Amino acid sequence: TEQEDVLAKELEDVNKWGLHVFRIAELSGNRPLTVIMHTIFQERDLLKTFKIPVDTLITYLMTLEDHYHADVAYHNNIHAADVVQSTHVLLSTPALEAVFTDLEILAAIFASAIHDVDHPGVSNQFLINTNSELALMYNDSSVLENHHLAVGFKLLQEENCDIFQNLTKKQRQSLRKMVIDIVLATDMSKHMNLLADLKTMVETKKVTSSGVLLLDNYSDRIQVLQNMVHCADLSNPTKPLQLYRQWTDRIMEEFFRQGDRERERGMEISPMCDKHNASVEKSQVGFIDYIVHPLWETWADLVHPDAQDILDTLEDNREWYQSTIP
Amino acid sequence: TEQEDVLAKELEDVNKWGLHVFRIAELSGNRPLTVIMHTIFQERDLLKTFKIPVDTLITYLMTLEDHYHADVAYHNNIHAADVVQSTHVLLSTPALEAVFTDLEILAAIFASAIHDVDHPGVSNQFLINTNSELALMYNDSSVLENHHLAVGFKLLQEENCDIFQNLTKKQRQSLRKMVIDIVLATDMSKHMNLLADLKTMVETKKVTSSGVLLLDNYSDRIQVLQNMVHCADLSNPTKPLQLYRQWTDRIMEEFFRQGDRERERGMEISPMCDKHNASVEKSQVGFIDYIVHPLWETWADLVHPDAQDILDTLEDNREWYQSTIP
Ligand SMILES: CCc1oc2ccccc2c1C(=O)c1cc(Br)c(O)c(Br)c1
Ligand SMILES: CCc1oc2ccccc2c1C(=O)c1cc(Br)c(O)c(Br)c1
Ligand SMILES: [Mg+2]
Ligand SMILES: [Mg+2]
Ligand SMILES: [Zn+2]
Ligand SMILES: [Zn+2]
Repeated sequence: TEQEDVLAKELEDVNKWGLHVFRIAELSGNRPLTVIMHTIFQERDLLKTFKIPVDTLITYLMTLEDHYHADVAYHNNIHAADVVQSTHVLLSTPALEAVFTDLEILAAIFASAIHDVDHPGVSNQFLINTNSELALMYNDSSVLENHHLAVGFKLLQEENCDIFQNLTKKQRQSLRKMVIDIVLATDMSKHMNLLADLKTMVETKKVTSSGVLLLDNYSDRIQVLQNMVHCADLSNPTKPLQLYRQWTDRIMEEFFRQGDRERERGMEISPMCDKHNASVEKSQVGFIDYIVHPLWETWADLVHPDAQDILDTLEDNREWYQSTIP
Repeated sequence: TEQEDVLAKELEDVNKWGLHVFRIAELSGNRPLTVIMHTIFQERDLLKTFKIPVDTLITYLMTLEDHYHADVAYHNNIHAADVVQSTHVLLSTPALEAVFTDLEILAAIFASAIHDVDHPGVSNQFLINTNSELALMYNDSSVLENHHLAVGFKLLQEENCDIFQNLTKKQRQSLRKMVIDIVLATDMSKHMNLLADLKTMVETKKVTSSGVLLLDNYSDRIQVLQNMVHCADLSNPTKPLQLYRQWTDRIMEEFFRQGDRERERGMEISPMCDKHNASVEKSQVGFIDYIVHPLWETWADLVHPDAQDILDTLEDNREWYQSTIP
């Protein structure tokens, strides 16, 4: 039973950027989402604040984890655990201390946990172009993200899975709306608009006397939580390289498998999905330069200087992937 | 068998506001959606422009009509026909003569036919507040309208129902996007924004010297079609009084039935849904004053003055309903 002692020792880094999430996945018996969510809920005293029975929390978490696909290389329960833990660290940043309520914290962590549930390993555009049942259900609009939300909420109805059973009716209504707004913002088709609003908030930033962010309306509060979970979703290149490279190996396997399906169907191969003509290194550099660095540099400005070490690791990782090209 | 010749002479005025849809409904064996769509398809020469096997048109329209509930007093197949024919007439507006292409004409017409399919007779807010499966599926966002679209498209996958089988893949993709954008605009939560975009467009109206409208970008074009089918959706108070009064008796039955369900479940009663405290007549005047007339007067200005007759009839029916108030 000393393996549980090793897992508990690793869980002490749950407040740290760069958690060994793949080792925790191994040490916990492929339950990184459950043990990391449980650990975070204890750390933030969320089981007592919202009167969540321990058995119900574990039962939902194991059920939610179950509905991530173990046979998809990237969008699986490890990624969900990683986004959960990354959002947890971002919530603890000094520029946001006491800024969000316990319900908003609960919503952002819950949203992170469910944000990719039941992901089949193919993109929205693939599901649209192949006339999938999901794209038909959701009228080609945020197809996956609507599905993730629907599954995440529906699993609360399985027996002893309603972790929100002791929230008031107004608490559940408020949380549900916030979770929906947050997970829908993980659709990359919303990235440019989400970042434009984040830049506007940085340019017009307001700070209280305590030194923390001033967010006095739902629109600004939910936009920060949306971008926070979005940043955590796109946090792989900001992590220590040995973690970043495994995430890159995993997403490229998922892309190549999609491209092979686009080839078996006589379709145009999606960018970076043709394993016969893809540059993994050049795609990561372009992903950082055009998407990840603009986002994280903007977030770093919002919480300046709390995120400087994360931004430094991103720029180091970009310099490294660049060096592998020549 | 004398009804078919009776059914024939009513359809002759399919190009006129005030079609005897209820007579057409009864004269057709409760199949007004089928016979009104077909008559309009022949009038606008749509079966030849898009190569649609007329037998496939009938098989889908009957399948589509069957998925409208027979036990709902308003949101059924008769409403679906009336919106179709009203949209058809708004398309023949002189200031909009050939402004929209053939595919954009087919888009607004097909969208009208499916825009309320499988409606359960209760509102989005009822479905949301009762934790319905529909609201769970669609994350409380345009619940009914997303469903209408999903059903209307799903039925095309039935035997000999793909009425768009001979459209090019680009035509089908363009038709799908416009149908979605149009039916989603029938959600009343989008009314004010839709009206506002109609307000700003009026202030920036650019026309010929024969007066007709000039729409260049897709955004301006789709907004006109959205506000058009929305205008047809809310065209009851602009019809002849005998038609308007029948639609009012039906929608108030549907409202009262929802309010009774809101009571036997113990929830707050939606406005105008409490039969023990409803003023049907006052509700109609207020519905015209705050929703129907501001929409149709903004529409009239954009089409100055081809909608003066519709605007006059609406003001007449508003005056009559007001007179019914003691
Ligand atoms: C669309 C542009 C883009 O190009 C890449 C190349 C490598 C890795 C990620 C990306 C990427 C993303 O923004 C992205 C974001 C999310 Br969220 C995903 O779930 C996936 Br999949 C991809
Ligand atoms: C929300 C205010 C309102 O009050 C009314 C009173 C009588 C009739 C219609 C309405 C009405 C609508 O806007 C409306 C619009 C559509 Br579309 C419907 O499918 C239904 Br149902 C109602
Ligand atoms: Mg996702
Ligand atoms: Mg409707
Ligand atoms: Zn993700
Ligand atoms: Zn309608």
